[PDB]
Amino acid sequence: SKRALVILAKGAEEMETVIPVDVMRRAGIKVTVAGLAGKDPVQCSRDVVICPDASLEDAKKEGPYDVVVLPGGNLGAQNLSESAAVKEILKEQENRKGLIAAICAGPTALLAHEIGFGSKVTTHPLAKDKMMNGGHYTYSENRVEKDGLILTSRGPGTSFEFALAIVEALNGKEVAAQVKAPLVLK
Repeated sequence: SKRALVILAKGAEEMETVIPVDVMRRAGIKVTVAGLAGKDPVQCSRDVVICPDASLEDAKKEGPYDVVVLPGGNLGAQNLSESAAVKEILKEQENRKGLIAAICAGPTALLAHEIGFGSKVTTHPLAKDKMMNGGHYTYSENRVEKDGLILTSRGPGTSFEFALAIVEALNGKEVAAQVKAPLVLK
């Protein structure tokens, strides 16, 4: 089975966390929800409290992962951006030619850690100016943007598309179609 690391920080957007975790698990991906600050429950941007599967410290020991997923959330992405541990995980994933996926404000952590410079990326419209500071990427308005091993998306309302793009990248178009079928997507 393919494996996914979802890094969960205080202030993460809980929809952008839960939709990818759930959709990936429907696809048969083994997902580890890893708490940035350890194993304790994480208060998300609208106060939903999610209990991680493991601390990031422990989850990094059980890698590598076929995808590292970064949810958004204003404070969540800021916490991801400030973490030396996240920087190392993202640098290693980039070096082993592994997929990195980030949604909404999540891609601004790629900028903070100098990941994937020169990629075509999207973000939430409100995060565009922060992501484009320094001209280190090319911007896209697409709801999901995949440029090689850098996969980005825009908002809670693109989370299903984002998650199914991860599933397609890891498990193929047929598995993604299977998972999509009962979701009643528009």
